[PDB]
Amino acid sequence: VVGGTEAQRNSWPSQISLQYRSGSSWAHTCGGTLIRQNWVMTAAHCVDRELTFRVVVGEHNLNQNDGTEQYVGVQKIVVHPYWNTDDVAAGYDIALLRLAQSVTLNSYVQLGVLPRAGTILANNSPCYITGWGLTRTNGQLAQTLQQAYLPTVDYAICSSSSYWGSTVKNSMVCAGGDGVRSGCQGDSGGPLHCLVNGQYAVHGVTSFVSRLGCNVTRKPTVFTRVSAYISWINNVIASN
Ligand SMILES: [Cl-]
Repeated sequence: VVGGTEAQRNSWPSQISLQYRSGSSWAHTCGGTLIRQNWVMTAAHCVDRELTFRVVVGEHNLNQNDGTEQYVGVQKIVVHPYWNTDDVAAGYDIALLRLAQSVTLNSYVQLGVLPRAGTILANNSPCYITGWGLTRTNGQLAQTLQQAYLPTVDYAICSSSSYWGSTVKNSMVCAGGDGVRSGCQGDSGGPLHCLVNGQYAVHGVTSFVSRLGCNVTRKPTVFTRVSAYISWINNVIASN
């Protein structure tokens, strides 16, 4: 997250840190949202590669005991079938991870509430992107979970030539684009909490940013629109 601030430890309990280990050490690579005690929603491009992944719930400081963390292995990766590796423009950047065992719910580990099927917000709707991603374009991951205010930018505007053009699809949600606040590498897969009638809900799954930089004026951060995949989500969970 670029242009954000350290979030209060327990403000976003469904946020998880998706980590992989190819070598001798675990490394945070993406974000994710806990949707079931044994299911985490993330972005397909975060898990269509590496071989070993683990999710950390109740996490805050990646480099220090917050004493509330729970580590668990990912048993199965269910990437959306229409997803095309290395192709965020086409969309379908979503995947469900089945955890090795269920995490224990508490104040710091709660399920994320998803918006009802087909729900889309009015332009400039308040949202908050959260994650441990780069705090500066080409920078480094954040040690403490960050949050940045990113109002939605509706499709009519986001798909306009000066913004994202045809690159954005209606199955995606755009937020931010003021040139100061944005998601950045490492936030991918994490949630975009957007107010729906006054209460937050995980409306997006961080998917991509401009190649010219994370914070780019008129280049809002793009996320997979959760409400476009409710049935898909329910189908996966009903397929084991
Ligand atoms: Cl990324």
